[PDB]
Amino acid sequence: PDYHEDIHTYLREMEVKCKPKVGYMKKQPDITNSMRAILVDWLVEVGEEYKLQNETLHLAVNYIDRFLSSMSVLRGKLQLVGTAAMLLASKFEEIYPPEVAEFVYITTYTKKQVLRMEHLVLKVLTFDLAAPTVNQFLTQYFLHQQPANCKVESLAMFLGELSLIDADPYLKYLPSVIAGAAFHLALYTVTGQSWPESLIRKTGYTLESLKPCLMDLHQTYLKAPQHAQQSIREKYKNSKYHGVSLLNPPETLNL
Amino acid sequence: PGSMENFQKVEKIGEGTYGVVYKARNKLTGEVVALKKIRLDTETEGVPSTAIREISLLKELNHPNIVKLLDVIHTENKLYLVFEFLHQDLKKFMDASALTGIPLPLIKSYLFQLLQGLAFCHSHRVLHRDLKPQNLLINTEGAIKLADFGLARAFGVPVRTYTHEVVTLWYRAPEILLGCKYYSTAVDIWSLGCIFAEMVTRRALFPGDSEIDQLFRIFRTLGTPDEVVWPGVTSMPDYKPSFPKWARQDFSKVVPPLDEDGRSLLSQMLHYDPNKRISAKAALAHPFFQDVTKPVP
Ligand SMILES: Nc1nc(OCC2CCCCC2)c2nc(C(F)(F)F)[nH]c2n1
Repeated sequence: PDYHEDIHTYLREMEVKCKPKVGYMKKQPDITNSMRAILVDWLVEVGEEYKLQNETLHLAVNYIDRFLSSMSVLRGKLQLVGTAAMLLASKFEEIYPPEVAEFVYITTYTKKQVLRMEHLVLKVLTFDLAAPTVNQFLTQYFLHQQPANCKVESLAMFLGELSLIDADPYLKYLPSVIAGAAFHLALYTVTGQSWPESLIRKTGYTLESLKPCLMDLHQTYLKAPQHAQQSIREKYKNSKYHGVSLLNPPETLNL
Repeated sequence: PGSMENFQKVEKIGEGTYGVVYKARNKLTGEVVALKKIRLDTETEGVPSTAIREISLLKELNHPNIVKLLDVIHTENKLYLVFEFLHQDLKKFMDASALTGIPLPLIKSYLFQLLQGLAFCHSHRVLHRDLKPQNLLINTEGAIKLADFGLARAFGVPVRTYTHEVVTLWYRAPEILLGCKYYSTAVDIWSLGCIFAEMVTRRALFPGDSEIDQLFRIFRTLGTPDEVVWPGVTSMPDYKPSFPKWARQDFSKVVPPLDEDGRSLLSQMLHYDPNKRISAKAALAHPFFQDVTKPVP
């Protein structure tokens, strides 16, 4: 359509302002990257259970990473932060967000606590909820495949999703770059094809600039079946995503 | 920054979709503001999605034709949105102008400004979804601004299916009425087209009393669409082959006082096929606006 370039440009500006602090977990006295992984893997399950958009998942993760960048949280309260984040992302993104009781049910905190956390999360994020995500970039990148390919899309989404789990290393990459890596990795896995020329023009990213993220993502992909967290692999077995997590990852890329 | 002790209520403006709007003044600075008070369901759905969307989106949207959000004042009970104060909405102004009519140059100015505001929204991936005269605010300097983003949303590229329950009936686009799985920025343009016509003729263009009445009013004016004028119509969910087949009315009848350029623009804003409907961006370049001025109301 039209505004596509203006929008892309503007999301490229906003992903820099909505980026959490890369070092933040080291400044958290009681929580770790492993606890975060568990949290995010549970949110994946929650998205499935309520049939939430993948965008909602990505938003919630962004809200959590930015909240933890500013606020110290004891481990017993991490899931409360995560539940409130998912609630907010649902309110932002979903046509039919689950009700608050549904978010109480899936956790044990009280309703009042969830509702109070919601307000605290909003204050800490100063209501800045319209954050660009890996998913929003992928979706635009998907308009470039020649021709469109189901498995490429679902596999890309799957790889972008796996990135959500591991703060180390994926916090250091911008959404647009992770999306780039994931798209290329998926394209190459399925069709043998490469990061299209039209996306180089659009994004100003090349296979060279994407290499660091791509090297990490390829590793993540290969090591996925042995990851402590498995909910994303499970989700992506379903025909809904054309069984893409069952596919074999390539062993090299010859970049 | 704010705290409610410094604001003195001057008068209640009313209750829209959500919250309550008051005129207030800052006791210390003398600034006149509009306060939108929003009740939090502290028991027990919490902060409403409408408020979450209105606030988050309006904080991104900085533009002279978008109402400026100045502050958000929190309590445990209530949220107050502090906005710049604009004295009049366009609905009240069209009524006030019913006898004499809104002068064509002011109509042009206002439409121009609304399109700049809307192109800014669309450029920033925001759909408004309730453009109607009551939500367009005017000042004494000849400005008009988009307001009430309670029904707005951040869209993606490409869009996916969004809320169907959308846009006030009279200003609602055919694609929504026909239950389309996808709609986008074109819905807002349709609304603006209706508003442009309404400023000209002094009456709502399509004052439907029901969904089906709304469609049929559109059809009777613009002709019942077929696959030639709108590829895809007949595969839309709520399309029916029993739809009566009306002929399109000559636009000199739809909007008599309008010049050739005005009629050209209006017909592009009301194109049935959302894909061919003019963008706000493109409409700003339309010859209708070549001699645009900024009259005081
Ligand atoms: N004059 C005026 N009118 C507004 O909204 C018009 C409708 C009329 C029905 C009662 C609810 C507000 C306004 N809404 C705002 C606010 F949204 F607060 F910015 N300011 C406003 N100023």
